[PDB]
Amino acid sequence: AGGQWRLQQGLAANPSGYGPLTELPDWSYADGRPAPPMKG
Amino acid sequence: VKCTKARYLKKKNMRTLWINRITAASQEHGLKYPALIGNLVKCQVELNRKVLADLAIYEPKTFKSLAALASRRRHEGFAAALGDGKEPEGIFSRVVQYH
Amino acid sequence: FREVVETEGKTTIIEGRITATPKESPNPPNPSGQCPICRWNLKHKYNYDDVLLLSQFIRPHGGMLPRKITGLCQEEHRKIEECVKMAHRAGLLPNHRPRLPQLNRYLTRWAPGSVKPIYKKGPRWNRVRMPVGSPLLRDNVCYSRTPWKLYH
Amino acid sequence: FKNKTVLKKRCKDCYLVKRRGRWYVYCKTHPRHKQRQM
Amino acid sequence: KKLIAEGPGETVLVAEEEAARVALRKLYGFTENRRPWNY
Amino acid sequence: HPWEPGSFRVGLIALKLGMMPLWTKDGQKHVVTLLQVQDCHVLKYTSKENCNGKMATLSVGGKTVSRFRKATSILEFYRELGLPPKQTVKIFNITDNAAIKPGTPLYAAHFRPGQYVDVTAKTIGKGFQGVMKRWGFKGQPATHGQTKTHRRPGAVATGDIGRVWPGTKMPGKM
Amino acid sequence: SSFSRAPQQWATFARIWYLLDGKMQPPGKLAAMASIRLQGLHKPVYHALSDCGDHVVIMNTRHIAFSGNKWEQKVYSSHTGYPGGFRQVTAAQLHLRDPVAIVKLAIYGMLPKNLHRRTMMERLHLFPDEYIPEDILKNLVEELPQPRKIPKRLDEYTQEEIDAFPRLWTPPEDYRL
Amino acid sequence: SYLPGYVPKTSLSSPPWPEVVLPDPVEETRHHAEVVKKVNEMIVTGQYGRLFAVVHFASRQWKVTSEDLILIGNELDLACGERIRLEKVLLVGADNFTLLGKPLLGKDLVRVEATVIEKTESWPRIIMRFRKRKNFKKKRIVTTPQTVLRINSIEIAPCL
Amino acid sequence: TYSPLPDDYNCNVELALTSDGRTIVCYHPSVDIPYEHTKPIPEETHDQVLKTRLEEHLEEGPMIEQLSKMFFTTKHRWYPHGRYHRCRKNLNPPKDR
Ligand SMILES: [Mg+2]
Ligand SMILES: [Mg+2]
Ligand SMILES: [Mg+2]
Ligand SMILES: [Zn+2]
Repeated sequence: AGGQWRLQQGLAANPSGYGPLTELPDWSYADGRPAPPMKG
Repeated sequence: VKCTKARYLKKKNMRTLWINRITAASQEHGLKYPALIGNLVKCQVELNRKVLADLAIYEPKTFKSLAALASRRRHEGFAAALGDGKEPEGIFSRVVQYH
Repeated sequence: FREVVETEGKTTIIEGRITATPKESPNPPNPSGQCPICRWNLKHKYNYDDVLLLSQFIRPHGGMLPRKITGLCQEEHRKIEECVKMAHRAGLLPNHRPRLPQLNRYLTRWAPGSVKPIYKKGPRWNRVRMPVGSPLLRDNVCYSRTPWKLYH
Repeated sequence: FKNKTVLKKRCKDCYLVKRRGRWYVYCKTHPRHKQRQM
Repeated sequence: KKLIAEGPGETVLVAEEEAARVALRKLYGFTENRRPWNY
Repeated sequence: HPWEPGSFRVGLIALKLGMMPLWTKDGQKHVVTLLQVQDCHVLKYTSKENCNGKMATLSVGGKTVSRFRKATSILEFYRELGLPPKQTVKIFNITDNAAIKPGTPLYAAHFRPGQYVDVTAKTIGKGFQGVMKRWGFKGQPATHGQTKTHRRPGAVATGDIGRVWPGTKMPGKM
Repeated sequence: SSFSRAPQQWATFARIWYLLDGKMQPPGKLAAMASIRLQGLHKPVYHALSDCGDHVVIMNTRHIAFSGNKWEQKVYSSHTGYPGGFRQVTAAQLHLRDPVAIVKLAIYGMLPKNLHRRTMMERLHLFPDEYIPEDILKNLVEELPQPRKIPKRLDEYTQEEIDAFPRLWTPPEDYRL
Repeated sequence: SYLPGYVPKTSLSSPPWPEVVLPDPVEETRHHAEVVKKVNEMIVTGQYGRLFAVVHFASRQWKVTSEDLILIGNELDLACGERIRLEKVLLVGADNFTLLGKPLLGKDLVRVEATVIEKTESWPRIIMRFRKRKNFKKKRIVTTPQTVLRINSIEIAPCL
Repeated sequence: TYSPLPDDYNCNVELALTSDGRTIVCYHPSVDIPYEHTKPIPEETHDQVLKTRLEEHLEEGPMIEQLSKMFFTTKHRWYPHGRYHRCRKNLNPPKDR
């Protein structure tokens, strides 16, 4: 849904493609340490 | 083979009953599923159908708030259809630019 | 308008008398319009239910008025005559029941008695679908996205 | 009486009308001119 | 002219006793929507 | 109340004794059945509202029989009514104006000559019988090599149908 | 929430008695809404296995209207089962013989073809007239609105509406009418 | 007297839906400010109770609270008993209010903490492929790894 | 004054935005059920009448159709099943929460 809208706005048609919804890290240590990158 | 082939059917059936629950909840709040999802996407909320259904079930107040948001976005879209430019864009129709 | 009466022992008197002639409103919204629909912006924005203007183009018995006197387009005249047939068939005009010595119904193009029943409906690709409304009102503005479905 | 797809007025007295869902042609002077629409 | 609790029930007696239970929970602070336990 | 147009009258039950002849003024013969009426009491009345039918209904009994070979509820009904048992209890549709009190005997004088009537009753039990004498089929001939096929029904239905139409005439209890 | 387990489950999976008036409304639309509510799509806890249906009541089924000449050309057809038992009847004759059967068959077609169809159809209730038995007009909850609007008659249009609506043209005086 | 575009009242002379008008943007900004102010003040006072939050994790969304379990169909490379902070959250909701992002919320506003409880191989799933009258029959067994977490606590920041 | 939805049946809802406009907030206090939209609630000579003991038992068809009409369902589900299904039924099923 909304793929063409996202395209004309400048975002990925599928939000899983790129952007902060997928590129950010999905887990880090509670002490504030950065987790290693995901293979994806 | 049926155990294998039933997996994607499970996927589809659950998606269908999620969307049906959501359509019902919206229609009893006064909205329709297509406009609801379009408005939410335009307002930048990526809530998939399963959590939308769980929200509509367990916390109807929050689902009602989401429906209100979607309706206001519909009305902003109608004002924009009247005048695309030459006007102040909708407050919720505004988007965030990332880089 | 004029009212005629034919009335005495062995003698009879026929007489026609003028009557009160109503008039239109003094502010036509759209000048340079030869038909009333164009003078008032009513070309594609009327139906059977909005009978207020239909009551203007009918006789007390329920008869249609002539184009030569009413001053309408041919297309609009046939539009309103079909629409008035629809209204009568729905029964919205009880006072105009013509002259003398059961079922609810609406949106009926043709007459009820004339139509024969379809004892068989064909397959999907050549089905005998049921008519509704008329192609005449097809041009009417449709606020909905889907168009008017005239044949069920 | 006879049924024709296309109708034709044989004489001026023949008059064509639309009755009970179909086109008819009636002539009282020449009844044999009566003509149904198929 | 002010509500404290409502209760569903098969019968009116069950409904009113359940409403009493709800009000008691609300007053004692053991509502299901209470602050979780801090560790 | 007196008779009115369209009204009806309660029927009754009788016992068939047999047949005998009758002769007319013209010398013509007419066979005629005798119908005997022993007790023929009324049993029950209903309202057309209670019944929810097109017309009110009464109940009439037939023959008095042993009070021993019945059910306890039926015997209670017959006692609280006051009359003995009746092996048959039939129903008669009737207008409301013709309401009759229970416990009233129905004698044969309800009818008169020069009158027409209808009669319903159970048929003679022939049991499980053949298609021919049940329905009236011709059957099959006897000679010309008919191999154990004389009184059979023959065919039943077509081949494409692959089944048998309900309501078909075959042997059964007659 | 702060509710008890069994009472909460009961209140969630409870049934409801809805009412709708079919006077001058289309059987198709009213039966469609009734059917969705019978199988229970309207509630967000819908599942086929969970019998979460609701009881429905239609009112004034006799006073329904079709769109078009359907009263004449629509044919309800049924085979009794015997040879020549193929019967066809217009909606008009079928309404005269049984004013409820139209809406009944409509919902029977709208509904899914599961064994729950009969259960839902007996949940549903129908009455051709403005009259209802005591218990089944007592144990109601809500009357949902109608699908379509009723166009008004000239005897119904008040005078102020008429004189506000402008007259369109001036007739010549010399006309019999 | 009548505007040219004027039209009498009929069935479809105007749309079927009711006419609507949006409020003034200045008054609306004032309203936004008032609502945000009161919400921040109330959550600082500590009126709320439980907190349910949505989280994007393992390529999919979940609704979670504190003291609740969650399963994921992959291996994280985390020793059991260890704690982690979940970053992505679509919204957070309490009994009287909710906060949802565009798309997601800020890092400083929330802090979702989850502990690892269990690492397992999934129960044996079977993959059989069969085609008809071509002796095409094949099977395989898979035991996907799966990790169990428990959401231990959620707290929000007054920052807003 | 402009409202998106009628705030009279579940909760009085309002939306709002941060100053930067990156997060939305909703304030949705539930509704208080008015008092006005409510309803109010509802052998002598001798003993042993308190027994009030009446025993009626029907046979299969009548009782099943009676209780089916009373629960608004069909007669089919009421008929018993066979030992096959009775023993295949799991007796101690899992339960959650
Ligand atoms: Mg022979
Ligand atoms: Mg041989
Ligand atoms: Mg032989
Ligand atoms: Zn001729």
